[PDB]
Amino acid sequence: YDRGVNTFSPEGRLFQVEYAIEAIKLGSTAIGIQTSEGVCLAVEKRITSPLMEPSSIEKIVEIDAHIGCAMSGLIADAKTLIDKARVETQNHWFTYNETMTVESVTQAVSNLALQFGEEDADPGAMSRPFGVALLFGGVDEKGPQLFHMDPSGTFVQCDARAIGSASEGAQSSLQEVYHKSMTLKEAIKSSLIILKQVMEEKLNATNIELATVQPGQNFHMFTKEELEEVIKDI
Amino acid sequence: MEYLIGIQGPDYVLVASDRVAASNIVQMKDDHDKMFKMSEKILLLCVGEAGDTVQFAEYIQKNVQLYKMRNGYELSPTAAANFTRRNLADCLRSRTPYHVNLLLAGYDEHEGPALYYMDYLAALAKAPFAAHGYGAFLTLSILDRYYTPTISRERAVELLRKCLEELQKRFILNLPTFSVRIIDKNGIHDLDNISFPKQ
Amino acid sequence: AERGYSFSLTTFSPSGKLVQIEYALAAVAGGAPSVGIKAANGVVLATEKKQKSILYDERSVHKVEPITKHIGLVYSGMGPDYRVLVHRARKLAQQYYLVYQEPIPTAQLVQRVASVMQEYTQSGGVRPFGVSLLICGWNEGRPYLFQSDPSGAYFAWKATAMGKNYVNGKTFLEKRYNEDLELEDAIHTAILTLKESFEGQMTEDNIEVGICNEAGFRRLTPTEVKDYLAAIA
Amino acid sequence: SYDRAITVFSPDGHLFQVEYAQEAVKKGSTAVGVRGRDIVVLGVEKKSVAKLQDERTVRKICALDDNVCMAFAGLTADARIVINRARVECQSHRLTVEDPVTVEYITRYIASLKQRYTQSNGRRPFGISALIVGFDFDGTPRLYQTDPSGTYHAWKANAIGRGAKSVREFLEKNYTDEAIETDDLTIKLVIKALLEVVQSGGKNIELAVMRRDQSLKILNPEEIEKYVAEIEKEKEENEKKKQ
Amino acid sequence: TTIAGVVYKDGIVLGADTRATEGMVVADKNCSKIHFISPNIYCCGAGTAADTDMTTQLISSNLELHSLSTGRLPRVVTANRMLKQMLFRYQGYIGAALVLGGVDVTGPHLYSIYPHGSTDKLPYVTMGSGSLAAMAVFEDKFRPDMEEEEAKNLVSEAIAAGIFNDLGSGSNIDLCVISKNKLDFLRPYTVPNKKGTRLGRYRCEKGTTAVLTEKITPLE
Amino acid sequence: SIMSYNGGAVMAMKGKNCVAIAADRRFGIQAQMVTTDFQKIFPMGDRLYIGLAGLATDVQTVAQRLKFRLNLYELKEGRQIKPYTLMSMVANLLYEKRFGPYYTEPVIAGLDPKTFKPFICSLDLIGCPMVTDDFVVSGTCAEQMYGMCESLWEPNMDPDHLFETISQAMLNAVDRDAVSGMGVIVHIIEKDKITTRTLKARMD
Amino acid sequence: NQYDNDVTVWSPQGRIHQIEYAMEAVKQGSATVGLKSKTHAVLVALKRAQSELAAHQKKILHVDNHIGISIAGLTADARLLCNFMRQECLDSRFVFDRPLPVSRLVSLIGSKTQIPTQRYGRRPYGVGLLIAGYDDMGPHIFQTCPSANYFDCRAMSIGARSQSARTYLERHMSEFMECNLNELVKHGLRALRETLPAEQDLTTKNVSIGIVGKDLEFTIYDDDDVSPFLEGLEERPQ
Amino acid sequence: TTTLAFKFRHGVIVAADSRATAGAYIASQTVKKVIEINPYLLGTMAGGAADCSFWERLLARQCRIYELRNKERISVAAASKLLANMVYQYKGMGLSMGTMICGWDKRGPGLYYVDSEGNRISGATFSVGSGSVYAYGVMDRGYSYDLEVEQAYDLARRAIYQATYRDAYSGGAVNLYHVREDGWIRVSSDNVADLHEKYSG
Amino acid sequence: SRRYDSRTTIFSPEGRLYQVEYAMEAIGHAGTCLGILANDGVLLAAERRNIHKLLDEVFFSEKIYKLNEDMACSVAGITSDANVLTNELRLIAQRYLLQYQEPIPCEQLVTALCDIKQAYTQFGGKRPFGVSLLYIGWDKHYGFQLYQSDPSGNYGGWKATCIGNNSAAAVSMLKQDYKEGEMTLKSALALAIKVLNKTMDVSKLSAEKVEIATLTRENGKTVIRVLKQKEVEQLIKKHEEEEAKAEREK
Repeated sequence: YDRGVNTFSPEGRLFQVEYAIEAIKLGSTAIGIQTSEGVCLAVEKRITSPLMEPSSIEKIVEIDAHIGCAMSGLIADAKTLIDKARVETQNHWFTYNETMTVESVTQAVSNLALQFGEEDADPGAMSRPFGVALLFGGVDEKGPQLFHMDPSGTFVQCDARAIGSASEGAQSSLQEVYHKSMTLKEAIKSSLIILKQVMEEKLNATNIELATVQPGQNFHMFTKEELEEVIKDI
Repeated sequence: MEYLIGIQGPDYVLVASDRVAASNIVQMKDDHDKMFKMSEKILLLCVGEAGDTVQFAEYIQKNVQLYKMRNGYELSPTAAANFTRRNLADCLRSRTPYHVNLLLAGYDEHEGPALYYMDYLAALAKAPFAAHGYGAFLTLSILDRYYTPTISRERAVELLRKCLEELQKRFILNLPTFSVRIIDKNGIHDLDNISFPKQ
Repeated sequence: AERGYSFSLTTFSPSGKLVQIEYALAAVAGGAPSVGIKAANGVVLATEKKQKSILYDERSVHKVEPITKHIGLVYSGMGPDYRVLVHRARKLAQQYYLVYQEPIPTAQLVQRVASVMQEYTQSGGVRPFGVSLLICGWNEGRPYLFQSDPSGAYFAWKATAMGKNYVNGKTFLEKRYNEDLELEDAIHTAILTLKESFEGQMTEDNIEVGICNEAGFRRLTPTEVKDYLAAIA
Repeated sequence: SYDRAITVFSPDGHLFQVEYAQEAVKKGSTAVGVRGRDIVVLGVEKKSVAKLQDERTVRKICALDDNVCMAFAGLTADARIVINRARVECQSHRLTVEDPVTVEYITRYIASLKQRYTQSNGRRPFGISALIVGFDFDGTPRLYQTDPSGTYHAWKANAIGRGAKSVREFLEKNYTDEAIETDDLTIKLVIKALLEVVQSGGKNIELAVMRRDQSLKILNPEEIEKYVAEIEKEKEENEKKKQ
Repeated sequence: TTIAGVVYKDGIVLGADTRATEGMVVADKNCSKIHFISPNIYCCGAGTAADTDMTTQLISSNLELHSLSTGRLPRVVTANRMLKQMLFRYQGYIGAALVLGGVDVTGPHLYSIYPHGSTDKLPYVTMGSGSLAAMAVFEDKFRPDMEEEEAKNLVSEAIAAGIFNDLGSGSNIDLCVISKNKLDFLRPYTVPNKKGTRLGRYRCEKGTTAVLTEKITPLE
Repeated sequence: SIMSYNGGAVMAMKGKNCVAIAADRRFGIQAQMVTTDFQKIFPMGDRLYIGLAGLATDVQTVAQRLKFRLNLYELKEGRQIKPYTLMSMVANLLYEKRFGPYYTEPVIAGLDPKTFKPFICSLDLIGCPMVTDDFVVSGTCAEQMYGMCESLWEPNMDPDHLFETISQAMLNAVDRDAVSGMGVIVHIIEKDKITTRTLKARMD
Repeated sequence: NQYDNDVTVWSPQGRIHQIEYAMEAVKQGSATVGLKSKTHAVLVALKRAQSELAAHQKKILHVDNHIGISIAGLTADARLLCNFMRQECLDSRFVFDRPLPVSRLVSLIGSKTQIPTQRYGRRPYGVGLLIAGYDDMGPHIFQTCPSANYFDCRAMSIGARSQSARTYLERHMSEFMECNLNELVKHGLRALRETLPAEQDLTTKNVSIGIVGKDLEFTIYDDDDVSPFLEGLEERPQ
Repeated sequence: TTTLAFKFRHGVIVAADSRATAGAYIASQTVKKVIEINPYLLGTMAGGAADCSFWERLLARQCRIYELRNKERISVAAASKLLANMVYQYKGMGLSMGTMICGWDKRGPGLYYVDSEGNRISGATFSVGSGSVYAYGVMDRGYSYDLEVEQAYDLARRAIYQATYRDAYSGGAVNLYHVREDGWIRVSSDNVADLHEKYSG
Repeated sequence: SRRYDSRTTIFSPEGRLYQVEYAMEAIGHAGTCLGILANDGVLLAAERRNIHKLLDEVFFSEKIYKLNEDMACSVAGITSDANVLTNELRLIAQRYLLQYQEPIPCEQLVTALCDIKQAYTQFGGKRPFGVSLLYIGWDKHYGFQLYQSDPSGNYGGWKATCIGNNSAAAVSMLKQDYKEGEMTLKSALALAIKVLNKTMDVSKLSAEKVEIATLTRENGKTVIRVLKQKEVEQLIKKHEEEEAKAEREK
């Protein structure tokens, strides 16, 4: 039985959007923590072979020098949104000579939400939702911010958030350990801990990626050694 | 203003061009190269308007290279020349015509050495020797006077020198140095630059 | 408001068949029969123009239509489709004439019309024509007789039949007809092969005939057809 | 034009058309690739050796530019399309930018292309996977792979097509810094890997190599036979006088 | 060019000269300026030659389609409409000056059609560089309801006036007579012009032309 | 003028059961000659040639697109093209550019491939066809060529006399034109063979 | 089940199921209430949080200086409509240099939202709106449904468990037209409150307020700027 | 306007005056004619101020997007090519623009002249503007690839200065930038009146 | 609309295109057509399904299309689709010729058509072209050439192959008899006559049932000729007189 991509369920939801939400539950789990000292983003790489170069796995990217993004689900779909976000920030810089607020970027990417459909559309329009969940971590005038976005287009600010397969467990673990006065060190530490809890493989320096954004420092992806120094303090 | 020259021998093509990039009353560049490699055995000497030369030449170049990568073999100098001529002719009555005069030198394994002359109107003409620019008016006759179809490449270089010296003598434009290349069975070879140590 | 279905209505079956084309052919093999004979010095097309009442004005619509001055058409199958194809064929002929200032060769017209027919077996939102065509023509001295089917395929015939009982008409033609026939004899055997099916009294208004010699294509007058239907003349 | 959603989500959150495309890939001739130090080698299995067929016309190892070569597995026609588009883009890169092309760049282009075909109305996913191989300026040798989904990754060695799991396992067990210490050793490793799924021959193996600023080199069956010979010798001078 | 048309008792007489000039040099001495539109409709053409050719051919084609569909003989009003609307659409950039004449179910009809798309229905019309001379002939010697030979004589006289008084005109005279049941496409009517007989024989004998290169190619 | 930018001349002449077509060989840009072997006459089938004078680019381009359409014609239909038909084809091709014309005035010369009846014609830059029973000319020395052809041409000439006539006409007309010449080439075609000659001509 | 999947398909009983299913999307959203005096128009909305470590969803959006909205349903459709309304208001100020009349903006929303409920492959907007405005005819509260229908309300509530609010509002209508701002916002807050179990209640964390009036441009209050409104309510006990 | 740039052993020297006129009237004397595209890319301004500024800003945007996408920084050649290709599409429309793109690259110090006419040439020394002829005179007489840094600075400064002296449409202040491998540094911004007293007495 | 769409450009669960395969089935029920390469030429030989007593025969052939002065093709499947594709092939060849002023290499022509067929398989929602083709030609790059293309836009170069009814058997027979590097036009003709004689359902084999064309190189020009019925009968008689010769030995 085939119906349109813009069909409502009797419950009042779009089948494709819901199925996309389902599609996220297979993605690598990711953790973001917001803190007055900065925002941290951590994600497991999920290497499926020793033959696969893990440095070619980036589930954390720089949107701009003050905004990073962690992605879960269908990475191929995520690349498009990432590029669109970067282009958006650069256009905003060009026009106004000032950086974008994290909420503005997030909103921009969220504008491509339900921009899919069959009839009455361009011949280069999307046929289906993006099967991807995003975590934007940034620093602006309102300080360190962290936002979460899903294929519904609904985006919301979060203090600490987990996306992916082990979303629920990791979120509970986060709730148990988060307070609005942690240090960045405590945040990173916690993230790596919960990540190790939910990851099926043994946590190591070439198995996850971690990035921070602090008010005094641009977006930074942690090196192997910098990761080792942290994993040391398990 | 720009000068090109080509001389075809029995088994080689000799080409030369001035090395001046000029604007207004000043020489802005003195090591400018008018030549474009398009295959292992094809040179495109392009001259004319400011942006049109490089745009057109490079477009043609990348398309020839594309042909090579798509089919495994290279274009013949003839097929190449007719290709550039087709492109130039199609843009002639369009919004964006290209003011370029060009020479195409080449060597085919079958038909041998080839020299093509192209007007900015896209008229294609095969010739034993040709030249572009104001300097041509002072050099062509010399070629007419001294060219024989069996001319050796050594004698070809000597003749070229005669033309360039004539340029040094009568032409009001400076032009102190000249790029010189030669194409044969083995490909494109760079020869020493013909220069006249003014200052 | 309206747009259009952009997918094919004609698709391959697992057996490898284009079902809609064969159903179209079924529609052809259910229409009034038509005969075509190429005869050395000319070509004959004839068909059963049997009405359904005395109220029908048979002097208003025709089945034997001219395409130009030297090409004629008849059909078997659905009328309206045929009418469309007739307009289109005439247009094609005139385009050819505008470009070459030379009357269109019969084979070329057949090829172009056949191309149009093929389009409607692959383009979106349409069914194929339910019509087989018989096309007669005079070009380059020789006479010409073609048939085009709903698939868009065409064949050159010396003689043939289409529509109801086309197989028996075809056999009848294979036996009771051959080359070196003058156009008159051809008309004779054409009305003869149509009579192998025309249930009822075949009058001068029950059938329509068209000829094509090197003087041009034309429809036969009812009078001429009466004289031929006198089993003589 | 045709504006219909072909690739859609299933209730369990799967993209069925993409999965079927991946199946189509899984029905493809086995293709493997390994990266060495100053050499990179790719080899493809069953050439559908009909012998009445011109091998040259059915090679599954193409060159995108002087810098980058590629193998594939899946629907040969789709592969032809993607390959030629990749070539155009390789040249347009040279036009728009004086510098040539990086392997990761063209890999990214191809990947994005496939993804685009997974999310556009009227279109159908490319039923192929590609092994992209090259040497970038700076001299670092690289091997990437793409997928009908649009995902792409770097590898040290990999296989795609029929029995990709088997050859992948073999490569996992055999890839060392001792093997691929010399060109002749890396090529040997590739042939060894391919012969673990092929119908055991040498006339059924195509092998191409790239090295340094040099052009792509395809190996004639004489040289391939020689390598498979030294292989069978070492498979009887280190495996025979032991077991 | 001198073209004219007149309406007589039984139909219409069209007339034209046969000179085609490129600049002030005669290119054609026997140009046909009377064009077929339909079996009952003909059209003389002055102005831009290619434009009159293509316009007249296009309209002929469309009219053949029209009559083929209608099964009837075309009307002159139809030709006039098609021509004038096509021409108006192009705002004079199609240099077709025409004399359109024919016989209908409604009788004989003569229109003059200007390149901008204006038409005039008149018993007698002239177009072309020699039109004023021909018009003089008409305005002097035209009467309504003439007979065939009289009308032919009048038109040929007008075309002659043009021929001998206009540098744009010359050579022969073509007439086209169209009646309710006859079509006399006389071509040409009468050549009042002849090249004088050659006084000399400038014949060159074989070998008088020096040849550098020869190459014989056998065919089949 | 645009037509005088490159110059050149093309002529065709009727014979008995034969026909002739000739052209100069100069390719120049205004006052300057670039080449002396420029082709202006193109085979469009056996016993059917076309001559193109005017702007060199459009000579080459019209020739090429003509060969395009002609090849398609000879493929769709199973026959070589008739002369009238080729003329109508060229006319169509030129009139397609009515408001942005190619600057060439073509000349067609050939024998009916079925019969042997000679055919000649010339066309506008916008494709107005003109058939004659004597001769046709096109080029920068049109008046000259007219002058020669009106005085030399006889009706029923044999191949040799047709040759001598068209050659003398071309030579003497071209020799009074600054932008035409640098050699003359003549194709005389008959039922059985085709003779191609280059004339001894002035080179100034 | 064959009259379920396309908006262009009538049911044999004179209904369109896709429209109704779309209407169901409004009920999935957190409740919101809107009421007017004779001088002011007030939206009160119960925000809503995923987890405790996530902020509460925005419910009130600014359109023009005199017009604001409260959303219920698909947030993407909400932002879509919001941008449409903003653009229309801007257009009106640009061309006429006067603020766009609320009823006309609403009419435009109706026209725009009706269109895809008649075209194949198109879907209704999955969002309900409450619109607060003030113009030459005073304060205004409007309600827009996915059915592209709209209503001029004296007060209204939409979203999950909004029937309670609807009842309360229906009781105290006669008071509203003469209330002062504080009392109006109070009533709105009580209406919003009746949409909750006895366990949970209003906070400065899960309530957004929006006010527009004769002496006040459309303004949004939340966090600590809501406290003056809440700290003035009767601790309604079970 | 008088701008110059030259590359030598130690990088790329970029210098410019600061006068901007509307006819004979001096509209400004505080014009930043050296455009900071990047921390690693310098442009210059000659012709139309708006055209140069806008298009090189667009260039900056494109370069940043490039750095994000490819995880590396654009080359001088690719940047100049990008700019040239962008400007070429408006050829004949009236854009007035003569710029010098200066940077440091894998190929070392890079310097490209880019025209609104379509020119794009690499070279050792360049000078653009109504005073370019005067600057060329002194720059050419003093230029060496083996110049010392202070010598280079003095040369550029003097060339721009003499140019201000002869050219009516050039003056105000001499601004001087230095492009090194680690990026560019704002070297100096001396006023012409000061330089007058420094140089003459 | 979504209801009536047969979904023609869609993967099947096993990862295949159903319409392409079904098209191949249509091809399987078409006139047998084979091609063989040699050292002094290349040839096509095909079964004629247009074999009735009342056919007029006005064309040079039935299943042999001339594409180019150096190239010809034969076809199998739905004939109208073949007319479309052949016309397009001619167009492509003439475009290449207009552009480069030299004949198009055969492989390029084949690829050019195959990309169109592939495009038809990937998007549009149209049925594919129920047609397979055999290409014979000559070029200055690879000399004599034989190609084959399927409705999937998939193509291959062959030294000998067959297409149409009983194609597999013909392929096996060809695998038996072929002669790499030792092939002549005469021998290849014999082989064609043989395989056609065995594969064709209607035995005895009349020239009224077969159609042969050769492509050869004579004096710098390329020659394409369709064998007259007489030559064909000579070949058949030769085949029978060789077959009755090897049967004596027992």
